[PDB]
Amino acid sequence: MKLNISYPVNGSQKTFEIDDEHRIRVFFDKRIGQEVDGEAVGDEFKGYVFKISGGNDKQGFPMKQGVLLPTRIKLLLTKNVSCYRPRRDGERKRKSVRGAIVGPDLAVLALVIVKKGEQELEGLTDTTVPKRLGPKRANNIRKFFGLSKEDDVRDFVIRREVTKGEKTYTKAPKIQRLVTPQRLQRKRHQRALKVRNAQAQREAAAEYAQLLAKRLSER
Amino acid sequence: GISRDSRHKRSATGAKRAQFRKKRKFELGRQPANTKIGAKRIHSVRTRGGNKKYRALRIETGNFSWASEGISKKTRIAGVVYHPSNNELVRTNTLTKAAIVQIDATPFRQWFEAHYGQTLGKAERKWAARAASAKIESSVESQFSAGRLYACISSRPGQSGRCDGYILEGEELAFYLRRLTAKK
Amino acid sequence: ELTVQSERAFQKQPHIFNNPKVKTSKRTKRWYKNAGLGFKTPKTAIEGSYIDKKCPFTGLVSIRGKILTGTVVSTKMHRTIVIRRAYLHYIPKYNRYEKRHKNVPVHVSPAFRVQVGDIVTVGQCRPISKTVRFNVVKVSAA
Amino acid sequence: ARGPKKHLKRLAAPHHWLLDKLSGCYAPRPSAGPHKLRESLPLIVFLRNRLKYALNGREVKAILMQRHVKVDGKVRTDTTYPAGFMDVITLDATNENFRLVYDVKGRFAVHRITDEEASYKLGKVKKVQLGKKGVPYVVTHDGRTIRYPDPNIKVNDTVKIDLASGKITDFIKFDAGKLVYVTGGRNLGRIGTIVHKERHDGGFDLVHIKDSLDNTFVTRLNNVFVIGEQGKPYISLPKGKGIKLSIAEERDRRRAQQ
RNA sequence: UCUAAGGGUCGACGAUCAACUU
RNA sequence: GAAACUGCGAAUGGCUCAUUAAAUCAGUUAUCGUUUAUUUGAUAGUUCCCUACAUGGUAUAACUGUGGUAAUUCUAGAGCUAAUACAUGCUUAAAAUCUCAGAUGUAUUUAUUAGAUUGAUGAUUCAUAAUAACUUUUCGAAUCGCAUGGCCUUGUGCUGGCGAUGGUUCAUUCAAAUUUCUGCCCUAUCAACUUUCGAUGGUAGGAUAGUGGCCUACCAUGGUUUCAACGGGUAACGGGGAAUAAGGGUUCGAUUCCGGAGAGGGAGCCUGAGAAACGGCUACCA
Ligand SMILES: [Mg+2]
Ligand SMILES: [Mg+2]
Ligand SMILES: [Mg+2]
Ligand SMILES: [Mg+2]
Ligand SMILES: [Mg+2]
Ligand SMILES: [Mg+2]
Ligand SMILES: [Mg+2]
Ligand SMILES: [Mg+2]
Ligand SMILES: [Mg+2]
Ligand SMILES: [Mg+2]
Ligand SMILES: [Mg+2]
Ligand SMILES: [Mg+2]
Ligand SMILES: [Mg+2]
Repeated sequence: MKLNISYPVNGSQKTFEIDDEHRIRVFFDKRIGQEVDGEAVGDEFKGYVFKISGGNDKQGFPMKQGVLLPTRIKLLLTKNVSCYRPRRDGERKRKSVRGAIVGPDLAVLALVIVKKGEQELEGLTDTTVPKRLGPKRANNIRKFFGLSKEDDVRDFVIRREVTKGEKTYTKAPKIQRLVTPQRLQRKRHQRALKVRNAQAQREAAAEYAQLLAKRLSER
Repeated sequence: GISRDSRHKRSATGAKRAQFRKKRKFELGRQPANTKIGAKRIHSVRTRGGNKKYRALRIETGNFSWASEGISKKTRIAGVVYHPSNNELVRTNTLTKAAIVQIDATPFRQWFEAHYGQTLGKAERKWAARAASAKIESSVESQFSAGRLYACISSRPGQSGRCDGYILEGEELAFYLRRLTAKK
Repeated sequence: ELTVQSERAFQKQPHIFNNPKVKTSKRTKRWYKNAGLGFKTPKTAIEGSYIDKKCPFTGLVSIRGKILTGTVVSTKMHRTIVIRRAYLHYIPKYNRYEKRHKNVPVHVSPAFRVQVGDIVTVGQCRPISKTVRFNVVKVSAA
Repeated sequence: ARGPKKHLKRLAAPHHWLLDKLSGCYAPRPSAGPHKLRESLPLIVFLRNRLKYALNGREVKAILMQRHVKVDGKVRTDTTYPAGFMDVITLDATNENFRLVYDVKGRFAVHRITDEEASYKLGKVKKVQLGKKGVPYVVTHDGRTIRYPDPNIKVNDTVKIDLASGKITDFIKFDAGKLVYVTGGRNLGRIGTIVHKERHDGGFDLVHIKDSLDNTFVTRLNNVFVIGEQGKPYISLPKGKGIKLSIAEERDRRRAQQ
């Protein structure tokens, strides 16, 4: 009986091995999203409210987000669902998934910390991970670092130094949707091609109408 | 699924045909729409060649044309009063091409008033230009006093998602009025 | 056709509108066409009151395939006959022929009047029934 | 059979490619393009079998990917581009221009032409149709649509196509007494003058052609291509000018080289 | 809860009347 | 430049001949009875009810870390991250007529009109245009590369190349699906068959990409047949062809090409332009 507990705030997670039934009956019959607290589960966690979202049973089947059963059943799974990755465009497979309501069958639960009650866990706030990637889009960097539209956002893009061969040439990410004279020239080229084509069609039609009104003059 | 093939459907001599060529997707049929009235619900069907059909279920409004003054107002379908193929469609008010329905007639009366100004059913001299020759008929206006105009569906709701049609007029209207005063 | 309006639906040619506003002469505007290939549109088709959406002159079908000739052997269907098409089939081993025939179901417009006998000319049209792919175009009541 | 075939087995290719039998199992399947599958001639075939410039298909694509070959003014880097009748194959490395025309045996003859007449090409007007917005257009034998055509250009006429602006400079009208190439049938590759056109409403149009030597052969209108008037072809004719000598006089011409 | 078909009398239809069987 | 997302392909090929006897197939037709990715050619000044010097995550992958199962090309939980993925959304006057300032591109649906004697066809209710409206919104590039040029209010100026990819419609091509006519071996110890339960036709509808009893409702009583229907057999896939052959024929053709069908037996279906796909899925049987 294991507990994969994750702290999304600032990034963290770790696993516990709760080997007593009395201190884990607080999860039985809870399906998804309940205020199961630290004081209710074990002495160590206290004031920690666990968002109980997912888990795996013995024989390794994951949980299904909304099946609402205490056993495992077979579903025809599709593209945009959990527990299945389609190996081919349009593929669907009948896979046995485990229900949403927790019980003893679960070999491991998956909990999300949503409230901090008392003394921090040693893998909860002290040790934290950075965000692996900074924003890539121009407006994403603007929305991140607060700078407004007219701020010339190509300067403080988060970088990374590679201590590999004593040269450490920083790999700054390319930014997309950036307002650039190349894109402005592409826009101008398209919006000028359109009017050029329209004028060409108009003059071709005019001269053909001239030909018609000339060859109609014969009577 | 449903197949439109003729490999079943025994030959004209009456012989039962042997089977080959397990059902092909290019011969498939599908389920009828059985378009009802009210609270528009249209489902997109993916058809051959990547095209799309629109299965109308529960259609509420249709575009109906008078065809004598050429207006084609958008109006509400009240119900089905006659269907030449199945009385069950009349019973169930199933919207379908060639169904004889009743329409609101209010946009048509409003257009008649804004056009002729001649008190149909109860920029100055345009009514004068559209002169006294405005008498429509003795059966298309008597329905305006009840606010229900007999119309015939012309689109295919199960195919195009729309329930457009035209107002009954002349000998068509006389035919359907005879049918209605018989079966009603 | 003996009270042409004998169906549950109103029988009419599509998009052929008799405007009750305009005071035209006939009041029953009737569409017809020239079928092509030198088949004269009959006056029964021109002036009748039948509808026959499968008529080659007043209907929505075209004659665009094979032109065949045959002998009418049945007129027991509604607007459909069966023509017999006799021919001789060559058997090379005997350097001789054998009589063969093929019945062909054909749609006959009310423009024509056809009885048993009555060698007819028929033109291919789109499939208009399970077995019918031909429309009578010349009655030639021999 | 579940979709379009992408292979062309040898012995299923069009015979006029003169393809070797025991070379491989497959022939170059003409990609979709201007002319047809059967009436076409892939660039690989014309580069590796009609000129021997390349030795393999690999070398054909090597020649093609550096923009050497050019079909009707454009690059056409497609290894199996379906070039066909009246097409201009110009190569600037080894600067020379060919016009794909039919010899009298019915194959695509190698016909060098000069730039001053490779500038343009000919096209048989497949159809005259009004397009959207009421704009008339012509469709030619090579699949070209040309808007605002001359109101006197009808079906079966021929139009001279600029091939740089793609417009109609002149048009020859199908009538008794004009020079016509035969582009199909038994007489594929013959040249002659229209004598008479049999109508056959519903059926197929027939045309009687009289070559220079007064031989008179009939053929379907589908595969006759007006190329000008007698003695003034709007294009340059290949080495044989479509005379169709019989086997006896062909052997005689051959033995005249001793 | 309906639908259809199967009648009488009177003057291609109209008016009136009537009972059940499917 | 691994991985991954996206795109395209995987419906070709290759195998086999089990089914299959008017079925396949062959030659010959038709689509004025339809779909068609791609290729090729042409084609789109009309979009708005406080971003366009460029909109959002409402989004996610790969990746980072925590795992379950003995096992699968199984995946959960948490943190990022883009687009030619997804979803939105403007800039183009001028010209331009109708309605009583607004509408007028295209796409969908309906009705009406012209389409003559002002284009085409043997032939159309054709192409096409117009009118009045209609749409669980379609399209009308918020994309990418290599060069950077010219003029200049010398600035974040105005312009301007060659392309790639994408996109509406039309035509073209590769195709597909139906389709005309005629032609299949033995058997009557198979002579009547089909028709409630669609058999043949009519009307209407539904369904289809489209025609069509393809299906449904109502109606008619038809349709095939000694010129062999229907049934039975085939150790029958059809043909190009092969063996033998004075001539005529007899026999063969699972098999190098074309067409068909199938992937143990059936059935159903996702994706996609295209599969009723099986080196795709779903179920049952073995
Ligand atoms: Mg294959
Ligand atoms: Mg039209
Ligand atoms: Mg029908
Ligand atoms: Mg055999
Ligand atoms: Mg067998
Ligand atoms: Mg064989
Ligand atoms: Mg065998
Ligand atoms: Mg094969
Ligand atoms: Mg298959
Ligand atoms: Mg096996
Ligand atoms: Mg299968
Ligand atoms: Mg296998
Ligand atoms: Mg396969």
